[PDB]
Formats: sequence, structure tokens, C-alpha cells
Amino acid sequence: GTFQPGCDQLVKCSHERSVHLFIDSLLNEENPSKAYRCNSKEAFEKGLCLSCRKNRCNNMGYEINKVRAKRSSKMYLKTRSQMPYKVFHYQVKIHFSGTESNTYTNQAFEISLYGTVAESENIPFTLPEVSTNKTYSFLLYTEVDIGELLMLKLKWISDSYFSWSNWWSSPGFDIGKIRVKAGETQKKVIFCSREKMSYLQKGKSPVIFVKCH
Amino acid sequence: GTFQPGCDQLVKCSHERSVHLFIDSLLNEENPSKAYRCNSKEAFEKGLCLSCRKNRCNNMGYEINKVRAKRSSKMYLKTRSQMPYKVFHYQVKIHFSGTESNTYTNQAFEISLYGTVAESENIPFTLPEVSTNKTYSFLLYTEVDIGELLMLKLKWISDSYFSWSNWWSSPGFDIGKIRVKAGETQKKVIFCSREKMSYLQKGKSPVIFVKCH
Repeated sequence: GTFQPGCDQLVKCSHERSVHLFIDSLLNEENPSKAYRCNSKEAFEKGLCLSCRKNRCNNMGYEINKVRAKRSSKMYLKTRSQMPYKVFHYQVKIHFSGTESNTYTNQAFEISLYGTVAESENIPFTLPEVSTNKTYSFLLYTEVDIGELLMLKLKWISDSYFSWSNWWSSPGFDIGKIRVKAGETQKKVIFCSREKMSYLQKGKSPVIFVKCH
Repeated sequence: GTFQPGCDQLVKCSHERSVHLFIDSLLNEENPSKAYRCNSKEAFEKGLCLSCRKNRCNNMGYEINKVRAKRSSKMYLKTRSQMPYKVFHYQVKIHFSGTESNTYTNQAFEISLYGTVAESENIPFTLPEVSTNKTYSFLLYTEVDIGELLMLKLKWISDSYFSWSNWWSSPGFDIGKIRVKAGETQKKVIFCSREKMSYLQKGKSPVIFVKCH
């Protein structure tokens, strides 16, 4: 609710989204845009609140379900800057493990999504305060339909560009599992790798995870 | 003594080397070509017999030292196919160590030599029956003067060329030390690495060793 990602016509840009999000909900009858109930803006970015039970996860716009409540009801979603205003929502939980206890910060990752219908290749995200023997979670979104997930790359890129940077042996970790919980279709898949290539290292080849169970 | 690496003029090629190795010994007064005493042709290739004490390691040609013996005296050296017929001789002992007990065979290595005067970059050699917790030795020669050794790369190349070959995580080892014994100047240096990049892996970046003591 702070602003909208499209900002005299440019002056009133993010005041007409409350009409262009309703015209889209009137046009797209068969495809609703779900909105998710959370408790604060900062908690929704961590993705701890993608729960669609007990009068949560209502729709947005004309196709909303008549559900009364007892208090104020803050609900959240993300959008896109063009005329189809629907994005999907994915939760990714990552288990870090290793031996060398070394904390870092502001590391940039790149992830892919490989599914039945189509694929998403180069979604960027960052995580501060990475360390061993932890369990981190975040929120991830996209605009291409997937279906059901099959595989998932994971690449930890390098900020340095110099020809020096191939040496001074890079930090690395030992990733075991990734828990993925989809937004709309409440499926909780488990991803893992084989007993080879299970060592993510910065500026190296990415790991490749498959459907584990 | 089987043949010489240069083979009607081409018919009598390796029968005139016994004159062209003597004319070179007459011309190069200041630079003698040492020959090394061993016990068999197969043992000299392993480099177990570069020992220059107790009436061993005589010269070759006109500048030979008058030393009598009790029995037959087989002596060995290597040469080059051109008019300077002198090559140097280096012994390299490599300690393999690791965890995964997996034997291999016919693996090709590439090594470099970095010294005070000049450098030698891409000397090839092979070793059959590589495995963990062993100590292997061989013989190495070159035709460029070095002086005293400073650093030494070690690269284990990949036979495969396909774009497939980046996966199926490659075998690797944990190399601790390399003992190097020079031929003429009897110096026994010790090489090691830092506590990083000490993991030689096939088709990856090579390790770099320095003067350790």
C-alpha cells in the first residue's frame, strides 16, 4: 500500500490503480487473484504467513467471498505493472548446513523454476545474515504459469569480476533439502539432490535439485 | 639404448648419434652432460635411482672421470633431438591422501616449473594406478634452464570434451606435499600449499604450490 510499481498523467499514477485493479477483476472472471492474510508488512516478505485455512486467503475484487470478521482484516498480495495484474506466490525454505562456521551478509542468489507447463529461469533474490546450521525462508513470485514443480536450480553469484577472483578459495556450504510450499494449490513438496554435487559455492556451477519424495 | 628420437640418410639415423654425442661433448667444454647409474631400464623411468654418491653419476664423453669398478657399469641419461644434447633431470614424489577409496588408471597430468632464471609451463606426464594413501614417484626432464625452484602448478586434465561433462561430480583428491629432488645440484626442497585450494579435481582449476620450508 505504499506505492505501485509504475511511478500530469504521471502525477496521479498510483491513484488510478484502485480502478485498474477492479476493471481487471471484472474482465478476468475465470481467473481470480487471491490475496493473503498476514499481520504486518515486514512479516509478509519473509513468507511466514501463506496459510489458507480458517477464513483466510480471500479473493480480490468482484469475486470476493462474503466473510465477516471481528476486527480489522489486513490482507496482502503483489502485482505486475501491466494489464494482467496476477502473479503467483511461492514459499521457499532452505536448510543451510556445513562445518566452517562463517557468517556473511547481503549475498545475492539466483534461482530457477522448472515445471510441467513452462519454466522460469533467472529469478533474483537476496538473503542477509547467512550462516551454518540455520533454516531460512522468504517469498518468491513470478508471472509465468508453471503447473507442478519438477526441478530447481540454485546459483550463488559472485560480485567480483576481476581475473584475480578465481583464486582465494571461495566460501561454500552443504545444502541438504529445500521445502517448497505453493500459494494457491496447497502442495508441500520436498526437494533434494543425489549424493554428488551437493556443495553450493560462490562463483561456481549451480546445484540442481529434483523431486525427492 | 633402444633407439634415438630422430628416426639412405634416414636409414643410418640412430647409428651416427654415437658420433654426434661425442662432437657435442668436445664442443661444450664448460657444460658437461651427466649420466646416471641405475640397475635396469624400467627402474630409471620411476626415478628411484638419482643418487650421486660413492662413485656414481659420472659425466659423458671426453670429460669423463677415470673411475674403475669391479663389474659391468650400466649408466643412463636422456637426450634431445637437436645439436644441444643436454637435458636436466628432476625427481618428483607426490603424496596422495583423501577419504573416498577409489582407484583409477592411465590418468594424464600437466605440471609447470617456476624458477629464478626462466620457467617451464606445460610438461606432460601420466601415472597409472592412482589411489588414496600412497606415495608415487617418477622422472621429469626439460630443456630450459631453471636455477632454483620457487613454485609449481599441478593440473589433472579431462579426457572428455562434451558439454555433458561438467556434471557427474568429478573425482578429486587432497594433496599435501611434494618432495622434489634435483639431479645435478643435490637439493631436496619441500613444497606445500596454504590451507585453501588444497583439492586437486579433474577438469577444474589447478593447485599452486610454493616453497614450504
